[PDB]
Amino acid sequence: PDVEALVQAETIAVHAGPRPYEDQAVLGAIRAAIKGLQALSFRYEGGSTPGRTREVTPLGVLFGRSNYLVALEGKGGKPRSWRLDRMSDLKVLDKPAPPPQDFSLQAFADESFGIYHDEIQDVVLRIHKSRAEDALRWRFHATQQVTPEADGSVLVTFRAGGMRELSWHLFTWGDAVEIVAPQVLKDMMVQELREAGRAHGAW
Amino acid sequence: QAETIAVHAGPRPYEDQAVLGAIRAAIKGLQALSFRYEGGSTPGRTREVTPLGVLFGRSNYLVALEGKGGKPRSWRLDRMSDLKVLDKPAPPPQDFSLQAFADESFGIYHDEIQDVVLRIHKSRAEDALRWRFHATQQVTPEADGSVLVTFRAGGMRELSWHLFTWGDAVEIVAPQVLKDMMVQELREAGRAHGAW
Repeated sequence: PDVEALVQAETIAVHAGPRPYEDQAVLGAIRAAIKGLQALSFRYEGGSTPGRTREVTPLGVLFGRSNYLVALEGKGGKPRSWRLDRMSDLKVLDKPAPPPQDFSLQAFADESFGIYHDEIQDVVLRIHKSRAEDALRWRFHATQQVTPEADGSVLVTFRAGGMRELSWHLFTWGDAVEIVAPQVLKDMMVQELREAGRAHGAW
Repeated sequence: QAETIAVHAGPRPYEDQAVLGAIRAAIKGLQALSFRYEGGSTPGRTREVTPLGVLFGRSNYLVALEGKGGKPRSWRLDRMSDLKVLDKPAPPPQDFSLQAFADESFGIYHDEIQDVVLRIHKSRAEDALRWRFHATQQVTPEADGSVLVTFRAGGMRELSWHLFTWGDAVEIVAPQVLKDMMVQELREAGRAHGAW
């Protein structure tokens, strides 16, 4: 697999700065369930039925600042991401739960910057010349294409879901990023900026 | 494929997979690691270290110590090259913790250490209780259901970026430098994106 995932799974790498409290016992239960080809049950403090017990076929773990279990809930259910920081009362069931042989975990991981895989967006950004070199060493997405423009800017294009999380990241680029598309990313960014600007007394 | 781990999509630095592989092999084998280090005091010099772990973030770092009795410190992955796993013993210090290093003073950040005081609105208080802002943090319920979060840390720039992810649910009580930074970044990004 990706070495970036490997070193985090092995606790050789940590994400600096604020992040969820996460219990290594939860990861151990998931790994044991996957290794044994067994079903996994847990209490999920999220979604419509908070505190309810869910039984899933676990498929893998997505590693990042927050970690996610990818799993199918019930025959006919789709691959879905569950945040590890909302999972408790893990039980490795004494029941076989074979995964599909077509599913690509790393393909699934790249569909979205967030929890939901609903609408993939065609994202187009323009990074101003002052940050252009940084942009050339920056991994926005696995699918990205970077194009130098005539004035020293770089265009960055990629396809992904998860616009809220992406707009949080774009804040870190300051005034050096222009959002070219999609409109929903512009509107999300502007609404978040107005909310936070009012709250902090920026204007 | 039998793939059971993956990296969540998230914008992040380019990272040389070979470099992480060499660091991981050195750490698992309890072996020393050598590399050319760009910049710093002796640019381009070959350094030999006891490797300890990796930090992901705004930039990626090796955590490692140099020389007998050396103190753990950070090295930028993007200034490292010519990695070699050596056949010398390099066990970690008996008291070393990667997560503690991640939170320790001047481990990666260079600004002044601040007393951070935040108030988080009731609508996100449950989330704040399950959130690890810093190892030194204390969270205190207020009578109106909000929570107070206090901690002592550097890295105000990175912290202000993270606070943007809490929206209108976080009030910065202190330090003033964090307030000012937050406001300046909001005004700049707001003007750039057309929000005011």
